[PDB]
Parts: sequence; C-alpha cells; structure tokens
Amino acid sequence: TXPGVTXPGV
Amino acid sequence: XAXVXAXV
DNA sequence: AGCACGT
DNA sequence: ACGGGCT
Ligand SMILES: *C(=O)c1cnc2ccccc2n1
Ligand SMILES: *C(=O)c1cnc2ccccc2n1
Ligand SMILES: [Co+2]
Ligand SMILES: [Co+2]
Ligand SMILES: [Co+2]
Repeated sequence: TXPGVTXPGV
Repeated sequence: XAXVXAXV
C-alpha cells in the first residue's frame, strides 16, 4: 500500500 | 486484462 | 509490513 | 491471457 501501508497498485 | 501487477 | 484485478 | 511497487 501507499507507500507505506505503491497504491495498490504501482 | 486488468493491470493492478501484470497487465495482460 | 502492506494488495486484490479483469479484456 | 498474468504478476509490481517504497515508505
Ligand atoms: C484480463 O482481463 C484477464 C482476465 N483473466 C486472466 C486470467 C489469467 C491471466 C490473465 C488474465 N487476464
Ligand atoms: C500483480 O502482480 C498481481 C498479483 N496478484 C494479484 C492478485 C489479485 C489481483 C491483482 C493481482 N496483481
Ligand atoms: Co478473473
Ligand atoms: Co499469481
Ligand atoms: Co510480486
């Protein structure tokens, strides 16, 4: 995720 | 068809 | 550690 | 038919 907690996605 | 990690 | 997608 | 991307 995020970052943090890429995206999703990317 | 989707590209969320592969995008086929 | 943290995330499910459709042409 | 297919696996990506940093705080
Ligand atoms: C894209 O729409 C799509 C749907 N199903 C799949 C299954 C397996 C590989 C790629 C796929 N892409
Ligand atoms: C991308 O690398 C990837 C891997 N697994 C998945 C599962 C479900 C939806 C999307 C996905 N993308
Ligand atoms: Co599907
Ligand atoms: Co897979
Ligand atoms: Co991966």
